[PDB]
Amino acid sequence: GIGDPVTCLKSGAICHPVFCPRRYKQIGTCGLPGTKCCKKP
Amino acid sequence: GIGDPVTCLKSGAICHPVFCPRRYKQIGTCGLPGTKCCKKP
Repeated sequence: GIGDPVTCLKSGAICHPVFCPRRYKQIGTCGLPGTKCCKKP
Repeated sequence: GIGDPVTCLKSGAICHPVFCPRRYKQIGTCGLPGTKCCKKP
């Protein structure tokens, strides 16, 4: 339920501009429309 | 340069802690300590 890039990154997760890479889990957005907060498999 | 997550993602890059993964090159930072702005060339 992440909604902003700082919360995403501080957790060790990664911000992608449109979609999470293969095997990554979508956990929220990184604020900017379309962006995704993605965590390791 | 690029030094915050929104500018990074607006450029179509990713924000990745610690390093830029395979195929990605560093084009800046995302402001938080060790965060890398990364994009495939």
